[PDB]
Amino acid sequence: MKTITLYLDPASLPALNQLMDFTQNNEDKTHPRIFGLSRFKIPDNIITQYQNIHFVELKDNRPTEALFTILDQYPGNIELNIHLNIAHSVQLIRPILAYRFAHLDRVSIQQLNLYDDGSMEYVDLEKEENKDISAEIKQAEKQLSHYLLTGKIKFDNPTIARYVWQSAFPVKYHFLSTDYFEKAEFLQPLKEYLAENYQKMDWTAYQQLTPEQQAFYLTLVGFNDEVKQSLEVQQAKFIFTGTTTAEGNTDVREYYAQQQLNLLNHFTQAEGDLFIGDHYKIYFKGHPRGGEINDYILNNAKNITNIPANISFEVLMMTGLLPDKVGGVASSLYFSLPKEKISHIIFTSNKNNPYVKVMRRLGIIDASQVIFWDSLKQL
Ligand SMILES: Nc1ccn([C@@H]2O[C@H](COP(=O)(O)O)[C@@H](O)[C@H]2O)c(=O)n1
Repeated sequence: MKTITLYLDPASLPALNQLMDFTQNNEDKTHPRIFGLSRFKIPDNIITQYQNIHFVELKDNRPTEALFTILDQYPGNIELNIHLNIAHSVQLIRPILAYRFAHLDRVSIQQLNLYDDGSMEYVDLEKEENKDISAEIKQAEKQLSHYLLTGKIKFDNPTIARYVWQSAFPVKYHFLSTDYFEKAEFLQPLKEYLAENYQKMDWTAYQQLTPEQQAFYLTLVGFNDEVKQSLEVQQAKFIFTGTTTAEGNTDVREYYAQQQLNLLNHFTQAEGDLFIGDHYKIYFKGHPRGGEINDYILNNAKNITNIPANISFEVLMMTGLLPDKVGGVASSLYFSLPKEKISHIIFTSNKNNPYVKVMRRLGIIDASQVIFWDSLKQL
């Protein structure tokens, strides 16, 4: 029959990983592909090279009904190769299962490849610390069965349910942190349950690509020559990393912008609590979804080189263009950054802190008192 590959992610990290998958399998120009990556626009010059390449919008963390129109274009027997965001897996696959129900004779799920949204999955797991994990797993598999058979969603534990897909399909999990699963003792039952169905995100994949594929990849993630050259300068560098929010909208978005600018000053100003030194060239790597928050930094800071917000930080690691130091608000990017390059990681207020616990458990931060940006004086 025929295999159809779907790349779905409303966030950044899973999409970054999925674009690598696309690059590795980019030779086949006719393999049907459906892209549902909210934060990525595949360049037109690349699209034209492929046939049976489709695009679908995501709304409320699930592909829209426009997905059914695409699938109807393949009348034969089709096996779905689905790539998903782990945190949002249940909703992202919802429309796919609904379609399958109506075309049970020709539509089947071939396999699932799941990738971490980022720190979110770990913060969520951290909250399950006092649960009987072994029992939570059994209940989740049961409720997953109910979802697969009735199409209805009802999970007593939405978090653990994200990890019981193997009970229904061939699966492969790609974790931002395999250490968390080994260091969090309360999760031992889960680690054992997952058996050989997981691996850590492979950040060395880019280096294994051919010279042609690496350029294909760089084009997909937006890493142009101008940015590359700005990072090839000879001088110690410091990249300030931004964050974003979705809380209280406007008011909170403006609070975030102001606290982030103040944070930057604490790193770059001689009188700052986190002053890095004067020999560093300053760069700003804003959050992909920072929006007005990123603009606030550029409009109110000086002598700072902007690295387009849409360019995922990990790309610098892949290209071997990491700076000497990195500092900013807690982010998923710090999970794969070499410890020697960490300046300071600051946490946001606006409510024990689950995120703090996760990074401490992984040794990303030490036992010392954590810095929340609401405790930094206005410079
Ligand atoms: N300042 C930032 C913040 C996040 N990011 C990318 O977005 C992802 C998720 O980041 P957050 O955990 O900060 O939301 C990361 O894995 C990183 O790829 C970035 O490239 N630059």
